[PDB]
Amino acid sequence: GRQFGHLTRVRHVITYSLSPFEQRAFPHYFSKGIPNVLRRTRACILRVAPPFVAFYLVYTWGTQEFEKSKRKNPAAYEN
Amino acid sequence: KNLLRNALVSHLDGTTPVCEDIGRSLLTYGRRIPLAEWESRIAEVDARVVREVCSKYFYDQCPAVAGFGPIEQLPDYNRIRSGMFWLRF
Repeated sequence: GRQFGHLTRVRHVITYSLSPFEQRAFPHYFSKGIPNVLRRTRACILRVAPPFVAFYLVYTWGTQEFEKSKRKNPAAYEN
Repeated sequence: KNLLRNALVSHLDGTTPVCEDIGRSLLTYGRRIPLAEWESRIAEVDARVVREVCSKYFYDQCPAVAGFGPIEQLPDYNRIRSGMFWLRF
C-alpha cells in the first residue's frame, strides 16, 4: 500500500483551487461542452469507426448471401 | 477568559505598548476602551456564548487554506471542508 506523504518528490508548483460552494457545478455546460465532444469525436473517429463499418459491411452482405443461397437456390431446374 | 484577562493586562505594560493601543484604538473603535470595559465583556462570556459565537463563524463555514512546504499530505479542500461540520450534530 502507498500513502500520501510517501508518494513522490515535487519541486516548485503552486495549485490554486476553489470551494465547491463558491463555484458552479456546470460552468458552461453546453457552451463549452458540445464543441469539446465534437473535438474528441473528431480526434478519434478514424481509429474507432473503420473496423466497425467493416464489420457492418460484412454483416449485411453475409446474411444477404445466406438467404440468396437457399431461397434463391431454385433458381433454375429445367427439364 | 482568565487567559485573555492575563494577556490583556500583560500586554499593556510599558509606554510603547500602551501608546500603540491608544493610537490604534482611536483609529479602530473611535475611542479608547478602558480595561474595565474589556473585563466586563469577558465576564459576560460563558459556555453558551462560546458555542453560539463559535458556531456562527466556524460551523459549516468555508475555509481559506494556505499551504507551503512538503505539503503532499495536506488534505484535499473537500476533505478540509467536510471537517467543518459533524455528522453527529
